[PDB]
Amino acid sequence: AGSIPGRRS
Amino acid sequence: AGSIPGRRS
Amino acid sequence: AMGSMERASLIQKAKLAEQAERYEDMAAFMKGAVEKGEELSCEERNLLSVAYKNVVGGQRAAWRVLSSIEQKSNEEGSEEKGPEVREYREKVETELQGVCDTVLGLLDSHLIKEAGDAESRVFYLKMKGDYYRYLAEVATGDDKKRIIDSARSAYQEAMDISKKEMPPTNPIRLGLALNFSVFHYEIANSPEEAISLAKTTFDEAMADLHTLSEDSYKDSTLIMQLLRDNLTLWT
Amino acid sequence: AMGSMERASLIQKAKLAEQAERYEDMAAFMKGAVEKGEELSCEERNLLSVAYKNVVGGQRAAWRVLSSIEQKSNEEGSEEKGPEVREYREKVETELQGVCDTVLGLLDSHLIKEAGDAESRVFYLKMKGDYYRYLAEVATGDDKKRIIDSARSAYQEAMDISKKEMPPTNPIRLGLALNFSVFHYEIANSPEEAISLAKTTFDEAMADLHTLSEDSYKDSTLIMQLLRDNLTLWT
Ligand SMILES: *Cc1ccc(S(=O)(=O)N2CCOCC2)cc1
Ligand SMILES: *Cc1ccc(S(=O)(=O)N2CCOCC2)cc1
Ligand SMILES: [Ca+2]
Ligand SMILES: [Ca+2]
Ligand SMILES: [Ca+2]
Ligand SMILES: [Ca+2]
Ligand SMILES: [Cl-]
Ligand SMILES: [Cl-]
Ligand SMILES: [Mg+2]
Ligand SMILES: [Mg+2]
Repeated sequence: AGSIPGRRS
Repeated sequence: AGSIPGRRS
Repeated sequence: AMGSMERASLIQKAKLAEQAERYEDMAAFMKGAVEKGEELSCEERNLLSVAYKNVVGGQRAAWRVLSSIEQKSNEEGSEEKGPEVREYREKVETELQGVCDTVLGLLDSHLIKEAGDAESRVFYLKMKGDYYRYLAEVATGDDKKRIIDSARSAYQEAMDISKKEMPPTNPIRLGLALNFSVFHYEIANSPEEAISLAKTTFDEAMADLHTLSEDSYKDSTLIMQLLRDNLTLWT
Repeated sequence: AMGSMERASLIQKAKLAEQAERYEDMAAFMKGAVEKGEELSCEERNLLSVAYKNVVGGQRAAWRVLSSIEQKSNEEGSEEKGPEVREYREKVETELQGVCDTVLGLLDSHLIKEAGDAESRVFYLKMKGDYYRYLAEVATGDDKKRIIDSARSAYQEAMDISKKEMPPTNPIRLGLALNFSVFHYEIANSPEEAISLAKTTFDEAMADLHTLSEDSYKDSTLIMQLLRDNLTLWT
């Protein structure tokens, strides 16, 4: 299950 | 130009 | 932190650190920017979030590797290896908890209380839910339940505001629902709540896509695909 | 460093850190193991080398990103951005130099002087050449020439020993020649020396492959391919 990757602006 | 990667034992 | 550096210089260096993939530096720069005491712009909030998500993302990945090795060592027929695996898992776990506490401290002092607009308040409350969720992933003692309820409460307040104040296609509203659904499935042992939330979020966004420009359509459909990917895995 | 932890526990945790991709931890554990004062086994030398190569590898990649941004800022028609890019490049550069100094300090106190076997002595001297080469990559002042000669001298002593004491297919002998050829091409402005070294190394290894087992053949041909890849790029 994937959350928001959120690792690139 | 590549040196030895050398980043995995 | 970084008290002698100008706010604008901290922001500029956070962007440079992101380009250099130096996420610990990026987080320290953005922590310094927050501690200047001024509210954060939309772009600045994203930099703060990206920085700490990368830092804790690496810690969580390491913790999972070590927890898996530790669990195998405690099975039947396993040769006693000593305290080292547990000790090192505990070290990584303590470092991860420290980063989560640092982010939660920034939100509590004083990002959330000064966030009056829906876009900023929902963003910070989603962060609060996320970092309590990361604490919940490693919690095993007398406060696992309280940590879970802290995550749930933050996510719930963000959801209530986002439903009242944002369109169903808003990327922050969509990412909040995505992560809250992951919370339900992975943390709260409520897979049916997770599936229902993801489905309703996807369907209500789909019905609102007609209002969007080409660029906004791209932003919203990207996150809708993540909701669909989870539903495919969960059903 | 890590004075209260057992040598065997440091080694065990270095292996766990590698599995968790926690290379800073891995390097600190192996630094502690070295400072116990006992010589290192073949496997332990590899752990030390892998740990620091990953740490300095990330620093070098970041330094190159920032140096490129800095060079673009100092071109014609570029808008003045302030001291931030230079300051942050300098910060990363200083951290990188500190790691190289740390490794060189471990080799000097006292890994190299206690290394009597060809396999250990060549391994450490190759490391010494490598970390002076990394210092040379960022050097611009009064000691760039001295740093380059320190790298050359370490590589040359390792080459002399490896030619006398190891077969032409030995993976450490091959990796040493590979990296020395990179030194010639990238640092010493001697591309013809780099090409000649890579060619002679490849041809003499090829002629020795018939002596090897299936597993040793795989080890040697893997590094021979790296020599060929460079020759393809250089010619
Ligand atoms: C939590 C979350 C939700 C959405 C996004 S994003 O779509 O990638 N985007 C939102 C605002 O502008 C830039 C990032 C990230 C995180
Ligand atoms: C510098 C160098 C040379 C060779 C190697 S390796 O072939 O990957 N191998 C050598 C000894 O045993 C394990 C690693 C690494 C670095
Ligand atoms: Ca100021
Ligand atoms: Ca406000
Ligand atoms: Ca002991
Ligand atoms: Ca000896
Ligand atoms: Cl530990
Ligand atoms: Cl800086
Ligand atoms: Mg609105
Ligand atoms: Mg021999």
